Amino acid sequence: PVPTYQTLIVRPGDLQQSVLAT
Amino acid sequence: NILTLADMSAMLVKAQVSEADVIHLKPGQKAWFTVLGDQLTRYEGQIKDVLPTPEKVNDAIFYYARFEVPNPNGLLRLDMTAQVHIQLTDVKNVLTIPLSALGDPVGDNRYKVKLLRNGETREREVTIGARNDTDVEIVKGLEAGDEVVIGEAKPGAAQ
Amino acid sequence: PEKVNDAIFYYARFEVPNPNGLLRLDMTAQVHIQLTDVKNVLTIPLSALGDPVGDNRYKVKLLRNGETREREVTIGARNDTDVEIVKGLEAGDEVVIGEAKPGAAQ
Amino acid sequence: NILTLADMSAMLVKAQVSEADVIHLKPGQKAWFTVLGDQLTRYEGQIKDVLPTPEKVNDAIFYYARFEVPNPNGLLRLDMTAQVHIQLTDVKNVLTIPLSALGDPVGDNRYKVKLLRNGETREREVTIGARNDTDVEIVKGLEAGDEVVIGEAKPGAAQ
Amino acid sequence: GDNRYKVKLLRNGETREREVTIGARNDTDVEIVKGLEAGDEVVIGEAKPGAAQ
Amino acid sequence: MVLADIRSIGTNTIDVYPGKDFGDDDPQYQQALKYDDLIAIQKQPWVASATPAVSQNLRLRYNNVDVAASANGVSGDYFNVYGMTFSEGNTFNQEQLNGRAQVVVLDSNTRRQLFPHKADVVGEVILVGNMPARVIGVAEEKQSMFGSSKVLRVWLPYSTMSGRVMGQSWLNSITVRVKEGFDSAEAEQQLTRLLSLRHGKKDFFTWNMDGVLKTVEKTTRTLQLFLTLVAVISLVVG
Amino acid sequence: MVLADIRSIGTNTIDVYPGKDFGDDDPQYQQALKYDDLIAIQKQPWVASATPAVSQNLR
Amino acid sequence: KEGFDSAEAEQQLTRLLSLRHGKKDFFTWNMDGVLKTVEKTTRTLQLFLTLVAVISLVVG
Repeated sequence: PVPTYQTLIVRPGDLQQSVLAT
Repeated sequence: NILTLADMSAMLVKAQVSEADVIHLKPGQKAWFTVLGDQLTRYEGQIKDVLPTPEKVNDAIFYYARFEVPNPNGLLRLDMTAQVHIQLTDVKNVLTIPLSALGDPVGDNRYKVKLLRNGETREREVTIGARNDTDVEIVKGLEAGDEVVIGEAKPGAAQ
Repeated sequence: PEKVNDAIFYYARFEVPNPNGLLRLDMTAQVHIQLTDVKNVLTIPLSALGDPVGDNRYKVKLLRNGETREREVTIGARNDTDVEIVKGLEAGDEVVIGEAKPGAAQ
Repeated sequence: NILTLADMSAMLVKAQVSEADVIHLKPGQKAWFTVLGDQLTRYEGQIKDVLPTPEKVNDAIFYYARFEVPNPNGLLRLDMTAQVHIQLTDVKNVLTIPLSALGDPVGDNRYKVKLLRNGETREREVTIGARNDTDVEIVKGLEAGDEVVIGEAKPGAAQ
Repeated sequence: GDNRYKVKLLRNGETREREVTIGARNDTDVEIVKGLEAGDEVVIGEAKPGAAQ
Repeated sequence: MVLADIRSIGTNTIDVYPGKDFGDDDPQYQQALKYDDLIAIQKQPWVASATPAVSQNLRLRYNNVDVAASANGVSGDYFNVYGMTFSEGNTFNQEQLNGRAQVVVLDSNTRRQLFPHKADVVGEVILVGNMPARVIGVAEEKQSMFGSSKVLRVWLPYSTMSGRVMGQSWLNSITVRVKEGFDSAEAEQQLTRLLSLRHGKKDFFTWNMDGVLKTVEKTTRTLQLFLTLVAVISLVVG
Repeated sequence: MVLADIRSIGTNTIDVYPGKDFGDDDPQYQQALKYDDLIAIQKQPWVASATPAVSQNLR
Repeated sequence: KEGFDSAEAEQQLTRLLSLRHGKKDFFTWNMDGVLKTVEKTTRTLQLFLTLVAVISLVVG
């Protein structure tokens, strides 16, 4: 059984909160 | 009613934001939108204001908002559907955790498994305040550049 | 009152101050109203109840004999946790809240 | 309302094209239609104009368009159902790819294996937006006269 | 729903379809005007195009 | 294998119902069923958890493709407790269950229609009914059941569906899972009394799962009894 | 026993579903079904029978 | 009737209703074939059970 794991490289990101609307 | 008239020199949009978010949305905040029929052709402009009087569709109240998009070339028919992005804030120089692999004990405490250089995944408790539609702005407990096992994570699990 | 199909409803009003221009019209608002204490009386756990007819209210309890016996009781007040009981049960009585059987010794 | 009148010598049509495609539909484009009751008896004419005011049927907004078909013989009863083929475009001197052969990587990319003059087949990514029931229009992505493997397409694999 | 293939039998004993135009859809049988010759056998049951019987 | 298919729905479930039973209309159409009701309903200690359920088919406009589809306001434990596999993405956090994000789950087949391209799903937005919805997860069916001929189906947090595109307090049903390994027979009547309480009338109408579970268990083990016993007897005869 | 219980249904049903499938609403709500159709529907020789089916609650 | 297969004719009826109505709509669920497969299933169970039994008896 492969211990393979999906993964990512975290970085000092910038907020993109805004939402949406019809 | 003999005949109606309308001025199409500029188009107004009725952006019906949900009542839950109306408390924010300060005037003059920049926003953009796009029609379904042209797929990708961005339009953008300042938000103008918020209509004082709500109207509802059975459940859930909704409040309108307006722009003032220019209309060159005679495009954009009346009552065309238009997806609308309104801008909240852009705090920067700070990490945000993807929600796909979050661990949330107590609903306050927040464990999170991450892969190490050893190839050993290991979790850490973290505090987080801000939350996003897609992620959550982590404030403490994890370094940037850290590998983070977004898929099928378990603590202490070397790969 | 103005009904919404089932169940009649009645309004009540406040007068909240509105600094800073907040609170849009017809906004949804969850509302807590304070009722009142009804102390100095026993209140039965909801699970414990025997409720015949929907009017009658038998309550099996344990006796000093170790034998259970029901007593019909009057109960008006109700709570999410319990219900107030003015009558039909003496204080200090044990109450067979679990797997109760009338007339049965434990 | 004592009575009503109508000039039955030219039958205008209300072709309710969907809002998704209203952005196109340039005036003077040639179009044709047919009725359910006569199966195969094509009528045709120039498109005339587009109505500014939409009328929805619950979901999905729609926009009308009108022709001007001649009406001899006294046929064509009022409010008859009519299937409508509105000419979308008349692109020409341009290649199109048969649907069976094309590959569609990513969700935008389109690999297309072709025979080479070398006799060794090679795929090429092709940009295609326009498409038909039988084909997808390829304005660009493949050099003309290249043979293409309609079945069992294999990049890098000579026939 | 526009096109109308119709497998039939040839003198060869091999079946072959022909696309046909048909107007009337009379309740018992449709009225074919074109695409098939008279006197032709028609494989009404378990038909297969291009198939010898 | 077969039990795992059966116990795949765990222990237990008391879906809340109106009217009388499955065939009812108007009394069933009306629903005196606040989702708030769940609060005290969840208050009972023996309960491990209990979750709301609701669903609405609605037209879905998108770019060019424009078709109605069924949708399902549900708990985030849904695909989890059902164990339904994901074509892509994940379910959702309870935080974002409270977050009212325009996140949503769709049929793979729905993507087959929407996306000839097979474009990536996540981050994309498609209106449901009217409200825009940023799609993320999509889940493969865990059953074959090809004879079902399944049509378009969609999944939402119930808080979003029932909330900001419905607003009704009265969801179609509420799953109710007991803890303790507790028997299906008991307390369901106590919950019945509970609905005889918090509502003034006989309106529980619920169905239940250790009843059918335990009985099919006894059935299968009984088959084991017949088979293994006659086998072993024959072998002793050998 | 079990097979006779199952095949007891007339061999085993092809009920008309004028909509899409069991989960459908409005397209299923609209129904162009016609009992008249049953005429030519019954015309096929293999069809030993085909029968009308409809129902509703009422006070 | 006829002992005729459910798999057949339903497609004939498919185009049939696709004709008598102008559009496909009947969307009916298949008959008998489910009976067919469950019959194969049960008889299959008969096969397993009876065969292993008889084999064991031969071993006897």
